[PDB]
Amino acid sequence: NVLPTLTELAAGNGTFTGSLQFTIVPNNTVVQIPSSLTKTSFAVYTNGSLA
Amino acid sequence: QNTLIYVVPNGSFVGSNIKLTYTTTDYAVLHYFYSTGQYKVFKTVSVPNVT
Repeated sequence: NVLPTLTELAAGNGTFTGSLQFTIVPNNTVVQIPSSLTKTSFAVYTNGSLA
Repeated sequence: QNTLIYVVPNGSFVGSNIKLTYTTTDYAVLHYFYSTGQYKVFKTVSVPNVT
């Protein structure tokens, strides 16, 4: 269990607290913007991946 | 004889609270329920977040 164990804050309360971190790891996804509307093409690698 | 009084300054009024921890006055009760976590009992009384 790499997930942290949510520890209750009080006896018979119902609130459990832990920790959750997030980051962005870039990935590859080609998006083509034609030159018919911008006079210059754009090959865009998108956001990435949420981790 | 049975009254407890908690007084807090102006800045500590929001969420001022008392936690009561009752422990057995018995050696056997401490020894036999250390693993179960039910040899001391704790509860809390706090100033409610009121509208």
